[PDB]
Amino acid sequence: ITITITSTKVKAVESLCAEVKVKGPVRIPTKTLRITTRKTPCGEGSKTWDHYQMRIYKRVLSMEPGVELEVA
Amino acid sequence: MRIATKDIIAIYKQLCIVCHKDFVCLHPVFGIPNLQVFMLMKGLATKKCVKETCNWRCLYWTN
Amino acid sequence: GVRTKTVKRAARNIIEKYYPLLTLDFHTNKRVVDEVAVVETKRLRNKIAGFITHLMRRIQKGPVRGISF
Amino acid sequence: KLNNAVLFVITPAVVADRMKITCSLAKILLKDVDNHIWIYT
Amino acid sequence: MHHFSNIKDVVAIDFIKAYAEHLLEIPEWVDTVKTGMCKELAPLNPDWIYIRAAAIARKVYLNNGIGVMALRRAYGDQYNKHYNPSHRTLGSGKVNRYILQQLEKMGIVAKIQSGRSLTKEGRKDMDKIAFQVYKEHEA
Amino acid sequence: FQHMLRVCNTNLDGRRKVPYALTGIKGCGRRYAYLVCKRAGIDVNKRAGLMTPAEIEKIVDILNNPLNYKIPVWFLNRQKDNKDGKDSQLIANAVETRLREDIEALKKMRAHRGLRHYWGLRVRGQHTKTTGRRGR
Amino acid sequence: LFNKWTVSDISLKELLAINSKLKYQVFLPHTAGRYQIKPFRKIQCPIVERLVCCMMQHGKNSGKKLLAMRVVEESFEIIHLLTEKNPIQVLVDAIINASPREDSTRRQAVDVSPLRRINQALYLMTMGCRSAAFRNSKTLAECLADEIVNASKSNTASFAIKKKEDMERVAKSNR
Amino acid sequence: GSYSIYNAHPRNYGNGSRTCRKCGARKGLIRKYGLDLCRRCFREKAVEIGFQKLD
Amino acid sequence: MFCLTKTKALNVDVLKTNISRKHKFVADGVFYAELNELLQRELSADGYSGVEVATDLTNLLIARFGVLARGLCPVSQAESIKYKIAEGLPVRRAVGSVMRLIMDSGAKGCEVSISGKLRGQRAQGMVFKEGYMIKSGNATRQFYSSAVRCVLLRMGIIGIKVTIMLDTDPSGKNGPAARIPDV
Amino acid sequence: KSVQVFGKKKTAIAVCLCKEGKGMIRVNGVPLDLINPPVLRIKVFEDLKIRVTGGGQVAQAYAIRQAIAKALIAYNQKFFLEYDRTLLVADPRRCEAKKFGGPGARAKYQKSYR
Amino acid sequence: PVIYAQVTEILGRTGSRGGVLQVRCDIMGENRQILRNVKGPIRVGDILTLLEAEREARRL
Amino acid sequence: EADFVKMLDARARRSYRRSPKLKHERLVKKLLKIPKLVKTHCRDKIILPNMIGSVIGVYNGKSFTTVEIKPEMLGHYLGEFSITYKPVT
RNA sequence: UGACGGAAGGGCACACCAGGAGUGGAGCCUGCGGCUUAAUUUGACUCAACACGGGAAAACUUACCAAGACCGAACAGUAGAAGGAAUGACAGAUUAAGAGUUCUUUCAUGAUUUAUUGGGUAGUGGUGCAUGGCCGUUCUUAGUUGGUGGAGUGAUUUGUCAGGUUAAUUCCGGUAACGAACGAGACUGAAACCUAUUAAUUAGUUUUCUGCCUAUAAGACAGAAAACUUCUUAAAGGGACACAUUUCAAAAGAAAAAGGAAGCAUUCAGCAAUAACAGGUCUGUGAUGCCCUUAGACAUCUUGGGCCGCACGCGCGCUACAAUGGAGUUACUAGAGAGUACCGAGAUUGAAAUAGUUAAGGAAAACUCAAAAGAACGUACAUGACAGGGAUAAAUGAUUGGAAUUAUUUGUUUUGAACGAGGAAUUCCUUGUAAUAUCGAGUCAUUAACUCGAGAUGAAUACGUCCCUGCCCUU
Repeated sequence: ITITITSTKVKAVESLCAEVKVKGPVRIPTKTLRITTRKTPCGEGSKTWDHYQMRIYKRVLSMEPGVELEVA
Repeated sequence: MRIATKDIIAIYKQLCIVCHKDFVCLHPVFGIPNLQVFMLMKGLATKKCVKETCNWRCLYWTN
Repeated sequence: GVRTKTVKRAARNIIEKYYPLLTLDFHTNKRVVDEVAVVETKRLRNKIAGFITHLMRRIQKGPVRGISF
Repeated sequence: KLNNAVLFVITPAVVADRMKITCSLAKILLKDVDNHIWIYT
Repeated sequence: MHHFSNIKDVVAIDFIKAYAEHLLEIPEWVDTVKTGMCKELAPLNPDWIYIRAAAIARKVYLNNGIGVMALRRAYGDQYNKHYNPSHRTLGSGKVNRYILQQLEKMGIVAKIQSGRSLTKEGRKDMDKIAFQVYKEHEA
Repeated sequence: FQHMLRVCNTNLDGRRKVPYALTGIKGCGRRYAYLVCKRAGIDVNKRAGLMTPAEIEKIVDILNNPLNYKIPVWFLNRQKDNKDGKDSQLIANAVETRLREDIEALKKMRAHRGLRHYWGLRVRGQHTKTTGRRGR
Repeated sequence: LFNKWTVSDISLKELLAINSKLKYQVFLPHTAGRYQIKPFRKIQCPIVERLVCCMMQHGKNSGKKLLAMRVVEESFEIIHLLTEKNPIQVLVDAIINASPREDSTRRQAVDVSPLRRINQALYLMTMGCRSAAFRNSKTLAECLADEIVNASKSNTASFAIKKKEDMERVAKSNR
Repeated sequence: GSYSIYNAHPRNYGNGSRTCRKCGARKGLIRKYGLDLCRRCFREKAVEIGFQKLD
Repeated sequence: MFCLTKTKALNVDVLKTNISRKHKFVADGVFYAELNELLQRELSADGYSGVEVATDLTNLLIARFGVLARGLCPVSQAESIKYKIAEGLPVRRAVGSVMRLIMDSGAKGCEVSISGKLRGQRAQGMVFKEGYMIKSGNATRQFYSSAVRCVLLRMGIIGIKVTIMLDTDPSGKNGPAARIPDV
Repeated sequence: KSVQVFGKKKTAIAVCLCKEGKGMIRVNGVPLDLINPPVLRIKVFEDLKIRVTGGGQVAQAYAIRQAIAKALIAYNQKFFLEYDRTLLVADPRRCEAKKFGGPGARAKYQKSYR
Repeated sequence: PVIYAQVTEILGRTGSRGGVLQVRCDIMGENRQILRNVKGPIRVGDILTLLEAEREARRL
Repeated sequence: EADFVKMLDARARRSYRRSPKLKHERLVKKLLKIPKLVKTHCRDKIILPNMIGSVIGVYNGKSFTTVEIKPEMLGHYLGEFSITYKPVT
């Protein structure tokens, strides 16, 4: 079997991994979701961009809101 | 506005109700243009029959 | 690399009360500061422990104006 | 401008300069060493 | 020091030359085509097919399941025919697919369900020919 | 050896190699030049001047008779030729003649592309506000 | 230097990294050190290293060091041909010779520091090679090679020698 | 009829067939990750969604 | 009869069975933002003051998609000013009353910014500050709670921004803090 | 008997395996004398089984240098600095992050006034 | 034909913009302290060269 | 006619290879009925032999530029003979 | 009190110096002005307008133009009216139009609404000199303030300073000031390390079995299996604070050197005060005030065109002017991205190429997804607008789309232009940085010479001063 947990908060999946624990918590590489946008609503002004990013942590094990768990 | 007779009661029979503001497409439930639903019951809010809160290009009707 | 008054005053306040606990070794002072003053950041703890040790060299050699232990 | 002819330290450049021959022919004489330069003595 | 186990122990360029003359019917488009679309001149080498056939065959020796496309990007160049900055493009398919088809006729290569692989005797002749160039290299 | 040859009433240079001396013909470029060398079976590396007029009468024949000399149709500068015939036959000073009459054919019927040739403007529809600014 | 290969001027020996320490002598002039992070740190770079990095200029040759390492290797062999001496030994005489010992600054005549003497010695020899080999039959390595050997003893036809004499003369009248 | 030709033009390719979720304007869209939220509207609600101005 | 063929479905992207992980959380975040702003317009008279997926709807949710710290809550506090401002109360007294409510409710510091046409036809903006408040740092990403509201008057729209600095209960501590204990 | 060691450059990683043998060095299966950029052969040479899986082509030449240098120490310690310090310590320098308003890390686009 | 001069200490840096260093030199031949202006990166331990030593460079 | 389009340009036979649109077939159907000038907005027709004798006006942007079809004005687009701008002064 | 000084004193910034790359000169892509047209929509015009409105416009977007239609006239009252208010319509004519728009014609459905007065409503219409919000700027440097106290009738001032030091009103110090708050710092993300911990798949290594191949004796490859964690991924910890030596300044600190993965706050970023502009946006918004238009519409929709129009001027860029190169063949090497019913597209096969017919796996460390600059190979090219340059054009071949003409993009042949390193001026830059060549993503039915990111080769010149442009303190 395979228990997979993916969440936006690192302390979330880490807390639930240790609570379920048993095969070790494997850590699939983190995904970053980068979005770059112009700050201004119109064109006027200096060319300024702001950098947004949301992370996604994935843990898979084999035997709170924002955390999802699936059993294969 | 001019609407089919079998159509107007279908909205009223169904009536909460929601409808997109995009007029190009049809309503997924009744299979009728979103225009007819909008204009038929935009007139119903003036009679104080419902509430016409608008949010994210969708109109939510709740009296 | 000067030190702000939030770490010079914090370093002073520890020494007046807790002189004997501290010593000339920098690495011991790191361990004490985590226990004798609740600092939530490792970097801030080292800077205070850095200055607290630095004050000992002057204190050991003689009296200093700011600190009266 | 030079019209250095086409038919009939050692480098194909110098043996093309004062021999007044094109550097393509200068390869032929030196034959009768690397794919970047031909240095002979 | 040095020893021989496979084709990785001989320099790539002089093995393909060594495996060139050893090699395959010549089609009618041998002298009328280039090896891609980015290029603009047909190969200057009269026997460019054989020097290409050895390289394509050698690439099979190292990649277990290899296809036409993986060769097309391998024998590909840059496209800078305008003022736009050059962007890499695929090589030619028919020249490489035909040559790979010809190696099937000899039996050097085979057909796996996800590409092509060298046969048993294809390993032999490749290993055999890679040896004299190895011996010649040491001397 | 001659520094000045003549083929299809067009003067070439004898210093260049045979494929890069046949580009002096108006209808022949670089890819076409190499092909006729292979069809005629001459040595590319040998210079044009050294090459005997025995081969000249065939190269000019090949340049004017390529269709029956095993030349792919997609190699021809004039495919689906109008005015009868469906072959290039444009390796001559005939390059200008066909080009000149194609515009006049367009210009006769007042085609828009033809009209853009009359005014001497950009023909293939490109921005002309800032580029192509030859003063007049 | 390539498995094949003294400073008279007492003012450059300490700033010339040739053989005072073992970290200088190297089979290739391709060392990836950080020689430009502190003042007076480039003096740790081998002399052949410094010359190679000046063969990597004029925009379209930016970053091509293996390209510039090949031409220098072929140049040194030709240098040994023309002088029957060590190309490294031959080059370091050129730096001593092709170094302007005075300069004019707004004018006003002032001397030139020894470290600036080395920088300008390679910079002047570098430009002559670039100009001579541009749109010319001679291969870049050859053009660099005879430039150095000419600049070695006294030859005026060398570009660096021409420039040194011009600037030295200007400073002389600028006093 | 009165509406037979109304909105009879097919818009399936999309530059006037895609709309921002809330603003509804057709310029400046962000179709990445299926957001369908154009700029000047995603910036306001970015923190609510979960995106943060990290580096 | 109409010549329309398109159909914009009244579905949601959080109910999709086959969805990528990158697409899953983006849709989860977007749906929360859409839902949060939906009932904010409904529960304005009640102070919805937050949603998780207030200070006699479900049918709307299916059709469309197929607090003791009242002082510390910025959303409900901001609505208090909007209600009072629209009631004709002067901005100085009404905002002053709300600030005293927060200050005695256990907040380290708060600030209300009112900008608009308060004085006359020419625009003006007043800022009220009470208590300690840091403006720069990553700390304000955890020690802040703000809401942006706009009220409509007879001469225009007035913008009211209410922000409140929280305390240690949102677990953590500020940057500069030594608080040396004694023996 | 064997030890494991590795060396790093900008992004080049060369994981070596120092082990008893007849002295044959091989990188990814090819002999050390048949390195692709033949100019760099003498720089690499300033029973091992090295595997290079990163960087470019000059980065891996320096990474291989570390792998051979580090392997001798690791093998000898368990069972260089006066010449080149970077033989045993990785160069910390990495590519900087591009920022908006410029084509590089510090370069900025041209300005106009009139 | 030229006479060398060791560098003792740096007086500072002058010449409008900072690109000319005022240094004090002691000629090893005649242990004479001579003040000059230097163009370029210099250090105390450096040894200069001089083709002329009669210009007591002071800038008034 | 399906045979003639083969010897035309690559674009011409492709735009004919796709199924005939209703507007174009409803256009040539009028072309057979009429010759009397016929106006149209359709600047997308390919000149085919079935309309050689027709006199047709093409909406440029505001008017109708009457053009009489010539056998020498083949598969080029029908919209190339109605300019959409006064050229230059 | 502030502002200003062709006033002084002290500091700072690629501001300049020492330089690199340049732009300006040529062709082309793009924006702006101008002229033209029916329209060539419009905002912005010193830094703080001009590859900017994420603005790469065939249709839509779309705001402009020529036509055509059209209500998106609620609600309330009247008239009319199931013996019909009205709506839709095949055929002919009209119309580009298969808009029944209208007319000849009768056939369907039925108060869903026609004419009516008020009245709202609608608008990419105006007004950013009526506003909110957002953003830029002053201003990326170090500045700002109130509680009590001292001085002045008062605006106000001290606190917020002599000196030194610092990246920093950061500190040592000084003191009618004392005690504070914001700003800096502190803080967050990435990079620079862990042979110690935790783990092992979809990462990797090792070992073993089976088959095959060559050597002189080691190994290679393929198909399996089941172990370890150096690499890889990534959680918690640890790890540098200039501690510590020498010198310099009883003090804050400064400068080598050694050690270290890491020593300019270690580097790059993020957040970033008080006060202010009547700086940009009502053309992002169902956020909005007032005015304007409101059945012959400035609302809406359809068709066609335009934003691409060229006598010239300016800004951002790409390609070039070659031998440190171009053309042909060979081996190669990454990083960060993206992916559904349909998206990213493997393998087979048709051919000269773009591309076509079938077609696995993959909601992904699993499948697709793949490097060129540079390198090596030849008795190739030899300095000549040459094979440098690839504009301009002529033929033809395919894709996307309802549609490719005013070329969407692209293939084959042919065509072979200016351009011989660029005047006054002017921009960016201090270390894995500049530069060079390339890859991914945004936009995306189809379209990058743009922008946002990613690696790959890796320079030169400084360790300084206010001379220019400018800041910030003090008389």
